[PDB]
Amino acid sequence: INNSFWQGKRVFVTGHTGFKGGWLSLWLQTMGATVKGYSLTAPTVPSLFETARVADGMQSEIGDIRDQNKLLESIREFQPEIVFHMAAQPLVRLSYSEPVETYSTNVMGTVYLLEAIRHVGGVKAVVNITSDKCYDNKEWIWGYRENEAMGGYDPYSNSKGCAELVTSSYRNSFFNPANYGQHGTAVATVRAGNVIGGGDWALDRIVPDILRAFEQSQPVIIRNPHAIRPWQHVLEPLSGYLLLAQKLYTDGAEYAEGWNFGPNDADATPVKNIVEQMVKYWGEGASWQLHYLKLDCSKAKMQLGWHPRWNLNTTLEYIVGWHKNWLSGTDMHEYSITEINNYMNTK
Amino acid sequence: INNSFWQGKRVFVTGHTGFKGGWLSLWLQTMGATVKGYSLTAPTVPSLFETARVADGMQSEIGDIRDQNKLLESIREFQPEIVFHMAAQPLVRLSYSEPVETYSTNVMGTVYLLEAIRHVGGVKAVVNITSDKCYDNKEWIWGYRENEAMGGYDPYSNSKGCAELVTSSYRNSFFNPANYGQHGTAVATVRAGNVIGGGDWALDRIVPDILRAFEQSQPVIIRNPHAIRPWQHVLEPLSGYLLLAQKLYTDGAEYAEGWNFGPNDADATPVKNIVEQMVKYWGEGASWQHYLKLDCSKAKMQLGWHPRWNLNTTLEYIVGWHKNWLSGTDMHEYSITEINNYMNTK
Amino acid sequence: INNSFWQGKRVFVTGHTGFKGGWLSLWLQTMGATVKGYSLTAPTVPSLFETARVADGMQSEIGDIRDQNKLLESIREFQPEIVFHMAAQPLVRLSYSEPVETYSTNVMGTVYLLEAIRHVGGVKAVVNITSDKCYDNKEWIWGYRENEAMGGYDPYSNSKGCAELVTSSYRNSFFNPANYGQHGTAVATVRAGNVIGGGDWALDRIVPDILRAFEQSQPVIIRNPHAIRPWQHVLEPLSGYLLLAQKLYTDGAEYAEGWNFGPNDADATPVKNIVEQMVKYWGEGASWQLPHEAHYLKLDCSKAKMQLGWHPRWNLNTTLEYIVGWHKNWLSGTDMHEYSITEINNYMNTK
Amino acid sequence: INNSFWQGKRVFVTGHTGFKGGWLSLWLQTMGATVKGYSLTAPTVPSLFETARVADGMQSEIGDIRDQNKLLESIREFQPEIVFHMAAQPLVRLSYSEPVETYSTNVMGTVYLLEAIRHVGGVKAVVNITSDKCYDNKEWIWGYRENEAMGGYDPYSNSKGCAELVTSSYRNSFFNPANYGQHGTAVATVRAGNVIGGGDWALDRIVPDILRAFEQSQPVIIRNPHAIRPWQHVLEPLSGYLLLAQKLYTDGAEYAEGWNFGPNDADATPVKNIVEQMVKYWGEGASWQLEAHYLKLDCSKAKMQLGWHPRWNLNTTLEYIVGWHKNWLSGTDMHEYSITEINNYMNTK
Ligand SMILES: NC(=O)c1ccc[n+]([C@@H]2O[C@H](COP(=O)([O-])OP(=O)(O)OC[C@H]3O[C@@H](n4cnc5c(N)ncnc54)[C@H](O)[C@@H]3O)[C@@H](O)[C@H]2O)c1
Ligand SMILES: NC(=O)c1ccc[n+]([C@@H]2O[C@H](COP(=O)([O-])OP(=O)(O)OC[C@H]3O[C@@H](n4cnc5c(N)ncnc54)[C@H](O)[C@@H]3O)[C@@H](O)[C@H]2O)c1
Ligand SMILES: NC(=O)c1ccc[n+]([C@@H]2O[C@H](COP(=O)([O-])OP(=O)(O)OC[C@H]3O[C@@H](n4cnc5c(N)ncnc54)[C@H](O)[C@@H]3O)[C@@H](O)[C@H]2O)c1
Ligand SMILES: NC(=O)c1ccc[n+]([C@@H]2O[C@H](COP(=O)([O-])OP(=O)(O)OC[C@H]3O[C@@H](n4cnc5c(N)ncnc54)[C@H](O)[C@@H]3O)[C@@H](O)[C@H]2O)c1
Repeated sequence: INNSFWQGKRVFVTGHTGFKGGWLSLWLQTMGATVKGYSLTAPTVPSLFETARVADGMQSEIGDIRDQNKLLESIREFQPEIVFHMAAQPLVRLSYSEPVETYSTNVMGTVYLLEAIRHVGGVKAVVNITSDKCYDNKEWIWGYRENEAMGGYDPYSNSKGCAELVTSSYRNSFFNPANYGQHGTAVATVRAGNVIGGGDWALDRIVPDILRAFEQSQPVIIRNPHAIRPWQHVLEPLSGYLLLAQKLYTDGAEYAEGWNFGPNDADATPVKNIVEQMVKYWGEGASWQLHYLKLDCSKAKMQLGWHPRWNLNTTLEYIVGWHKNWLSGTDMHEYSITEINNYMNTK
Repeated sequence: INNSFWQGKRVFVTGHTGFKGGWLSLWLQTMGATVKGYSLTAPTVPSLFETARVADGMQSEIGDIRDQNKLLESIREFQPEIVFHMAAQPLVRLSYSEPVETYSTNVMGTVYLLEAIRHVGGVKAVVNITSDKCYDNKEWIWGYRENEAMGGYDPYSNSKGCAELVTSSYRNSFFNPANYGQHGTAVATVRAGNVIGGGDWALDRIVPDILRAFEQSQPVIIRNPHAIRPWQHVLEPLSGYLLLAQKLYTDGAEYAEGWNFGPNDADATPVKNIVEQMVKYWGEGASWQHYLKLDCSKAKMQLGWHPRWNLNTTLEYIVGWHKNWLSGTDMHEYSITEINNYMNTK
Repeated sequence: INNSFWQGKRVFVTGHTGFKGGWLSLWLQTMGATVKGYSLTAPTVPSLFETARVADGMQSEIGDIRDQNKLLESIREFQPEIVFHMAAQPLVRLSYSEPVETYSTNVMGTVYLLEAIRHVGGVKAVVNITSDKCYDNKEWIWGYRENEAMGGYDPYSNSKGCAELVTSSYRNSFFNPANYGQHGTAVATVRAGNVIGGGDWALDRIVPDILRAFEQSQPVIIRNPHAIRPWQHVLEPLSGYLLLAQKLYTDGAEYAEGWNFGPNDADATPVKNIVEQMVKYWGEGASWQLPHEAHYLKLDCSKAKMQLGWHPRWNLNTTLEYIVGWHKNWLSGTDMHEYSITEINNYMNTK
Repeated sequence: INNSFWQGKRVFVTGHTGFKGGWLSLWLQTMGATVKGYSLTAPTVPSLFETARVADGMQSEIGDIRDQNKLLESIREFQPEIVFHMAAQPLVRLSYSEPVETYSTNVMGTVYLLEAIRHVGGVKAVVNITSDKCYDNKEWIWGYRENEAMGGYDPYSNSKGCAELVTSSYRNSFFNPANYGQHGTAVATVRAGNVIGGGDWALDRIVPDILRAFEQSQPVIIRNPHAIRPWQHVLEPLSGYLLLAQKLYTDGAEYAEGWNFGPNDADATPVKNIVEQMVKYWGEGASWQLEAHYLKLDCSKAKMQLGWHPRWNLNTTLEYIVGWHKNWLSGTDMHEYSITEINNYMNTK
């Protein structure tokens, strides 16, 4: 991550009012980038957006990505050189009760974003965040490789598989490598999941639910204790997104493809483990009661020189620290900035 | 194809004002089905819709499939037991010019249709027409199998790949074969391409262009003489769609998957040959100056489906249909007889 | 198939005393090629080898392909420009009772043949006959494509999958396309199955057994009347082998890969129908008396069609008519050497 | 790995005179197994076989696995319950000049072994060592999964792909999990590569050559400083082989398939760093002079179904390599030293 590269860059971020978007926006701000965000009002209360004062250091616009023209104008007005598309209906459970809204937001929203970029021009790098769930689920023990089939069982997962197809076609049709000397836009998709960190209040997700139980000194009710997942601190995939954006900007079409970001497998553990480790780090008032989808990230490692930095223990520790600070009244804007620095200064 | 099965069935057809939709609607009408169509105004002039008087024997509604509520009510008002979704922005060329409209129409339109079916209830069989182009193109000599990856280069092809994904998720989430005893809806997708026949006036389409030249007693100049495409008369895939619909209705979820329909590879012919045959079929006033394919073993083995007309026969009927159109023949009755001739084959 | 091309070509054929090998040898002879065969004594009595006088118009050597040096010498002595490797333990049933012999014959036999070719030099085209059974069986309704995985359940099928691997490695290591300008050898494998025709006296094979029944005016007993197999007249895949050989010779490494040869699936006919058609072609003295399979092994032959311009010539009915004809002429005492030559001519002249 | 399980077990090991075979034989001996080996004379001088006195505590037979009858009689005489097939022509380079012998040894040798087992009867577990190179090489960045295509460019790699096919057919035809209740034989294949450790004197091998230079106090000349290979101490895959053998014996056909064993990719290190660490570990007298992918395996199956996992990172492994070699040079009893190394491994985590 080259701080000097980000200084002064005009970066447009959809979904800046969310969990991942907030951390990314804060990170970009600390590196001196000129950032503009486009999202609906923060999805939860509390929210990282408000607690870490994400809006104060950037141009923040509230809008629906399904509003094709409003989005077009937002990008035209800003003239970004780099775009991170993170806005989406991210909940599986909810996708079952609101499938239409999930497809319109995740598929058409992506179409409208790419169309805006196509017409506005000048965008050098586009990083479209889809999901680790975009892959046709084979229900096997192996991590998915980027060249495998897109799909998805539930509307959310499937809409992300569709978003991947959309990005592929837009790239081939309007941002083709052979014509890169003309349009100059390098478009890529990034696939990652099981993101955890301080500031995520999407309760239905395990970690946020755990932290809420702990704060109330009430036992957290674990659904599937034996469920194994590849947990990773939110800054891990984000570091990959930033690294990729840099390569897309400076090197070009060579990196305009799909990319997996995830933790080392030897790190993955069952939810039972996560909770137990967290209980220890938290201390008093912490208790509980009662194959797997993963990605092969050899491509990011071999072609981007990417690698995670924090093991699960370090990650869970930072989580407890962040949440306890928030509860204690600490300035979470500065605290979050320091967390980014700690990550950045970890080698 | 049980002529008796279709009698009285309430069939809803999106895209009934188009080429394939018109032939399907006419076919359903001749078999005694109660048909309702939902489409935008016929895409061309002339059109099979008007020339073959498709609307006469059915309920015809003009509406946009992107209008979620209008579609919902149209289906609720009709209470169909069988649905054929054929409405879509079908042009590759146009998709490069209007990518957004292509995705909204082909992807969201399919989403709105399935959502309507989900809420209205009572639908027993759903046949969603996607495209032979829904497959991620490996650009090889082999015909694609139904279990291979979805994708698509251009917005049109890609939107069809997306439509396949959408249908798969809706089926798994809301019309799961495991819960068939509850919802009773068998949902499938059908993949076919290179459809030709009398009554198609889409521009830039090879066959229609050849006829456009003939009717103008002007020589047609071909640009790709060696190009091979698995051409098939429009009634060939439609017969497969009807056969599948019957199976979905009577047998159920066992057939709720994706299905390829296409001609036998041995029937594969280059355009130069196609032009020659057509010139010979037309007569005076006619002159001139790997490839994507599908493996249809599944339709054959599980549906007992199989093509009926070789390319020659198809080209002959194409010329017959068109020359008759120019001659002032009643194309509604002529088209009905064509369907009967097809049904009689074998 | 260019008859002119074969005139004077030195062709070495292993398995010339067998069913497919005999028809191929006879075909090569009629086109003026100088042929030498290397096989064990004909596998059955009667045999096409003896009934059609296969040896009379060629050099016929009896030897085991598992005898590395004897095979090397037989080849070095002959200096062939074209080689067709058809010798193998071809029975699945037997492979269960003699797995070791199956592997030694099909795998090491192929290794010894390729090694001999490597050292003798001068060979321009090598066509190694493996089997339609070389593919890892996915138990599905689709025809296999040449780029799919090799394997095999039983020792025979598996040994053929191994023969494919062996040929691939020998080509990559010693007959690499990148070095064609030096060695000049174009090596390929051909995959085909369900071959039928006059002159096959293998045991427990439906067509031959049907003829044996007709032969003794005994009703032919049928077990699974619904059984389907992509049957093809022996000359169909052989025409493909010859076409490929010519291309390997004249064009080179461009064709040094694996190739599928089979009939059109539209030709797929169950056994009951087959028996019925043969009963009709046979006439007086023919009759017949009585688990289902969801799928049957088949091949996708788009590659041969597109890249070689290959195409089958006879539907099953036509083929069955020729089968019955060949048999009764044999039974009547007809000169089967000349009869078989005419059959080859009829095939070449078809269309 | 259950020491009590191995006590008294009759284990037959082909290739016991080699590098991997010697360590495995020593390991089996320390756990109380009754071991018999069948190999050609040790391939090198020096050899682990002689230096670590591998033959002392076992029945050692010298024979060619291409001698179908001799191998048959060797197995019949011993009546093993567990068999580890490690004998093979393991060199890629040699396979180019001797392809026939490579195929005869690796393919027919495997056929003869399985045929012997088929007829002798009583064998409960068979672990056939093939190679990480049995996979059709796509030349990509991803680790191969057990369900992917067999193949191989060179005769050695290809012969291992063939050995996999042979084992699959023999299992399906004669040791089918469907009638395990009859034959009682659970047959599996194990795929692993880039094995390093004390006692390997194979020629033209990076680690052994580094030690050859160090032992002569001469700089080692490095020609491929950036080359990366999933190096692993010899005891790592062997622990997997032993664990699998136990499961095949006790649980049965459920484990009669192919299995990958390798190090974690996060452990991937280029030869330059390897030479550096080794120079540091050796000390006085050690010195050196100066593609976008590499063949690797996905070992999720071994992890998930066998509960297997690597125990030593590369650094720990290199330290033990240097230690083993320096002790050998110092006149240390390498039989006891090697036994202790096995114990150290068993004690890890
Ligand atoms: N957190 C994870 O574990 C995980 C796993 C896979 C994928 N993702 C993806 O990462 C992105 C960020 O997810 P997150 O965890 O921060 O979720 P989040 O809910 O905290 O953030 C989602 C953002 O999307 C915006 N948004 C949603 N619908 C919108 C619409 N119609 N118009 C405009 N903005 C809209 C929201 O306002 C919000 O800022 C999403 O694309 C999500 O699918 C997250
Ligand atoms: N004809 C072919 O060769 C071929 C090949 C592949 C796929 N298809 C598919 O078959 C179907 C029929 O194609 P066709 O050749 O008859 O084309 P067509 O253009 O003649 O018919 C298209 C129909 O779609 C309807 N439609 C389009 N957009 C609509 C919208 N927004 N709202 C409502 N109705 C709308 C039109 O009114 C028309 O009736 C399409 O789904 C097409 O993608 C056809
Ligand atoms: N006929 C089919 O339907 C079919 C299907 C797949 C593959 N094949 C393959 O085609 C080839 C020809 O089969 P076929 O039907 O003519 O069978 P066949 O039994 O009539 O001919 C086999 C030939 O192999 C020779 N042979 C066998 N073992 C030998 C050995 N050790 N040394 C030397 N020669 C030996 C025999 O002498 C004989 O000439 C074989 O490779 C067979 O596996 C045939
Ligand atoms: N060491 C590695 O990195 C690696 C990588 C892949 C595969 N392997 C496989 O692991 C096994 C052990 O290899 P290794 O490193 O110990 O090699 P090695 O050369 O040290 O041992 C090979 C053993 O094979 C025996 N052998 C060879 N040919 C024989 C024959 N014809 N008859 C009887 N015995 C014969 C030798 O006598 C020796 O004991 C082999 O199967 C090899 O292919 C090793």
